[PDB]
Amino acid sequence: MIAMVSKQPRKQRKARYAAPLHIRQKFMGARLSEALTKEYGTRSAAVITGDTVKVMRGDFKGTEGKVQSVSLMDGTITVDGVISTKVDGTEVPRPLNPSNVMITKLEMKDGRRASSIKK
Amino acid sequence: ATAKTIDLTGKAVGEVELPAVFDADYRPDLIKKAVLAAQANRLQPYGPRLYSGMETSARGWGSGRGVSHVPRLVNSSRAARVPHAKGGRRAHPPKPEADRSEKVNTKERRYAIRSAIAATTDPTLVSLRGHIFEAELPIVAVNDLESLERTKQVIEFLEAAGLYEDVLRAKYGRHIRAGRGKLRGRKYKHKKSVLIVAGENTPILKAARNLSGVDVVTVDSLNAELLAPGTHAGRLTVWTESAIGKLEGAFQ
Amino acid sequence: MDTKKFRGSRTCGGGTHKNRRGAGNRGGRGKAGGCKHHFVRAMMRGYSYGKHGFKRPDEVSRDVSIVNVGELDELASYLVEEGLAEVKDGAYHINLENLGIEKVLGSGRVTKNLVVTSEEFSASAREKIENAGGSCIDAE
RNA sequence: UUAUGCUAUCAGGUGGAUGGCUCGGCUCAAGAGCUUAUGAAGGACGUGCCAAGCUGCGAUAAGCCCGGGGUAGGUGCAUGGAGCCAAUGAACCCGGGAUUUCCGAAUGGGACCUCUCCGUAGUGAUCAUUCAUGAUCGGGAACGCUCCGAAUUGAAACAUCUCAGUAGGAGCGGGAAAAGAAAUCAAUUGAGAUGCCGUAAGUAACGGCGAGUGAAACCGGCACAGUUCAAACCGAAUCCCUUCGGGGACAUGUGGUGUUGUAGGGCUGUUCAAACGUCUGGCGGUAAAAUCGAACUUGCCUGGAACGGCAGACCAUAGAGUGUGACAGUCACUUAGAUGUACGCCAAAAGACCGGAACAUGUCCCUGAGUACCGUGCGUUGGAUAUCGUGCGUGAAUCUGGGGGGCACCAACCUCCAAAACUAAAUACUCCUUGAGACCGAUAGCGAAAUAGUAGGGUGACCGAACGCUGAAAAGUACCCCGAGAAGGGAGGUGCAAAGUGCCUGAAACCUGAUAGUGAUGGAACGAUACGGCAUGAAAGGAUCUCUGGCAUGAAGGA
RNA sequence: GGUGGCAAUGGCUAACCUUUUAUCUGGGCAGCCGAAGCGAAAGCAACAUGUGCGCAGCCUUUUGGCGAGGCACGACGUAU
Ligand SMILES: [Mg+2]
Ligand SMILES: [Mg+2]
Ligand SMILES: [Mg+2]
Ligand SMILES: [Mg+2]
Ligand SMILES: [Mg+2]
Ligand SMILES: [Mg+2]
Ligand SMILES: [Mg+2]
Ligand SMILES: [Mg+2]
Repeated sequence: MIAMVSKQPRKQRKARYAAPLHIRQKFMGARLSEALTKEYGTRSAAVITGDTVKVMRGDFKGTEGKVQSVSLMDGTITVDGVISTKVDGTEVPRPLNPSNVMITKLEMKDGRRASSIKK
Repeated sequence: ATAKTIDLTGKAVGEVELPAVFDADYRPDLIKKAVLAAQANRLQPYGPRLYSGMETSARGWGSGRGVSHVPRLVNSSRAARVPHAKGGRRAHPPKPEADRSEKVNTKERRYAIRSAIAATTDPTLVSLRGHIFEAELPIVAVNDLESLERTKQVIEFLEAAGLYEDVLRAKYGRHIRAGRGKLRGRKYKHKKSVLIVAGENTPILKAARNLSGVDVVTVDSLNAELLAPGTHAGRLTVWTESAIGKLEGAFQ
Repeated sequence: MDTKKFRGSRTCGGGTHKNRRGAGNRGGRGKAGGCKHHFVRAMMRGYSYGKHGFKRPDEVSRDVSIVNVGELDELASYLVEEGLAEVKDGAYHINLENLGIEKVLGSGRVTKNLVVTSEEFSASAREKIENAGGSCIDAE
């Protein structure tokens, strides 16, 4: 959250970069599928490690898969099948920004997830 | 003189007689004076700190050492406090106690504003300011425009009046400026398209508030900057009947 | 001054660079040296030495506000239009106590019958008022 | 094969300018404004699995517990190995607690000893008291009040003056403080507390009448507020503590009445009725994290990477922005707008509490003392014989009274009641909070884009830097060869691009090599002009342009 | 000084109110300057052209006429 109380770019970037962990939970959000937003009452939500998502921008457009990892600090999500191959040859997973992905399937292992999407 | 009243369909449905403010002469110089005065009056003081480069205790070494005579630190040779030493005070920097504001007398400022208002009727200057439109000036509208509460209705009215082209030009010519303006909060460089002047505070103020490059104001808050931004008269202004009826002695 | 004009001229319109140093290139600070080396400038600008006269206290001294009979005669109709005076029997009855003026001086001519009442009239103002058929009355 | 060299260009090294970016700085505005013996701020030392600096915390030691928000990851600046914590809801933010070593107001004694001695276990000093208990001590960016108090400098010297009641010092102190309800200002008749703002005004006034210094009243505004004691008369009618038994203060006066000027109050009588104020109350506002909040991520093209070009579809009380692998209203955070909100803050209705205002009355009573005033000295002031302060000396009167009305005294007239006391708001400042900017953009802006008052310097008071940038993603160079080698080099690969670990672009100075010209007979401001040799002349320069001739007209001149 | 506004029935407003957050619109007649000067002060108080010449300009038998501003007198206020 960064309001129009302040419109300066430096203030907004400082509020984003020094934002606490409870404000960085909202950084992980992404556009849902059309079906999910139609059946959940909100236009988007936050992506958790495990739910199937599809990267709709970048080198891995349309590659659905499972979010293997997420860091709240850097705001980076790593997708199964969206990786990089190093000089060693081992497949190191790639971090993609959560805005780049679009959620297709949810992950309802958390009973609190229903109240996290809305209200 | 007189104009026509155009309803929400865009067609002219009645002849309106313009007030005596509209038949004023064209004065680019007084328009420029009012514009520069308002832009100075909106300014803000700045300047360095009270002792920038000056809180040092440095003293010169005198002669006999082969170096220059500038002030240097008491325990090292590094120069300080002079405007040409590194880290030294800015010789002649801006002061926060400066008074950048200008002044125009109320009679000549009102004459400048009336000159700007007369310029809105003139098709040559309005089309000579980059405004792209096919309506016939002046664009006076019936007072139903005050009480429309959604920007789609504003879009329909501007399309009907032949003024949506300039709104589109404002939206899609709105372009990033160059230099240090972006970092200090001025990223985009904007355009002026449409000026709506309702008779009183109505929901059209919230309606066309989000139109790209479109300013809406009551007749009371009709400074000359709105009527002629950047010292150039010829803003594509949209009035109403209420603004016309509240304008007989606006600036005299 | 014009800073951008002298970028390159070194001295910036000052002649020698030994000019424009401090108070010595002006002959002291303020209006100093008015008896020794700025005597003629003191004469030219009014700084010349001396005291002359006295002052009465401002609480007792008073500067009256004046108006000439020509001004009253040639805009008395503007007084009757404005409401500061009226016309009785063809004689413009004008009181000075409400217009703020307290003395009347006979500069100019009088034509119409002005019934002027004021604090004090000059002798020629009285003469010019009474020649025209009007009258002067001292008002307390 | 001309070395040492010279000049111009090119490649590379050293280097870190320019350009671009920036979580920092500065300035202005708006809010809010004290904390500390219930042990602060500040400091020393400790504190992490591998932890050196900074930051946080204190032997429960980068933490512990509880209520609220948030919910899927967390384990600081600083995404390393191995573990740990978390769906018994952590991390994180708001609120309330716990722990909180030593010093420090530091306070049981003591400090060249941040520790040490006595332990009889700590209330050190000064104070109030019923000797139960309580107050003061230190810090706070500036502001506020009181007192003390220079010189440079200006006068073109310099002493009165100015600089200037400035700089500095001592005491006190809060969110504001001081001021404050006329012994006032006026002028012939008026106004009606104070502060601050504008103006009066560079005027009056002061002054080697030099330089300079320099108000107030009237008036227009911000904001509006009036009262309490001493005393007359009454006389313990009271006030504080408490174990509710009682104790203490007080007749050297607790308390009631009373509080002022065309005089007021008391005593005598009469008439009306009771204003403002104190307390209870919390209807309603305000109020913590925080909640919701529109509509594209559609086709082709280039691209590593689309926010872009060409087409296409929508939102706009919401086109302010920021991030996102490039220009984003429609991807995320958001934004206009609606919400929730404990403790606290304000708070009107509805009630209880004491009562206030006039009338007539008079040989009656009270109404602030080393005070008002005066002489003299000094400082200060614009204050001039006419500012205020206070050192010494003097020193009244009591309503049939006293003061003022810019030298004094007399008279008239006008105006007020001192020497006792309180009093919001308007105002001032910025540690802190938020916003904004024709501000700076890294040698600038704070000194510090903060492992910055740090490294470092000084015995000490104190002085005081430099250091920003990989890439979209580490994909941070596998394997092989040389090398003694975890150095380094080649080959090779990741990367659109080495941008190849202070790594973006990567200037010049300086250094190394190559190319062109010249060069071991040669004269110097390194160049200007003209003519030639050598090399280049792809782009951006010419194509009736370049070279060589004939013909026509040919000014000045003229064989 | 250059450019402008308003202009003897003059000009400007300052603080401040209005801010829908520093803009701006409408107010704000206190006050400053001009309007009468001379004089230390008390105090007194003037020309709304009486006259001559004459540029631009207009008219004109092209030499003259009228002539704003300009120049030179006359008259008047006050101090000595
Ligand atoms: Mg600096
Ligand atoms: Mg000279
Ligand atoms: Mg001097
Ligand atoms: Mg204290
Ligand atoms: Mg007081
Ligand atoms: Mg002084
Ligand atoms: Mg928006
Ligand atoms: Mg710096």
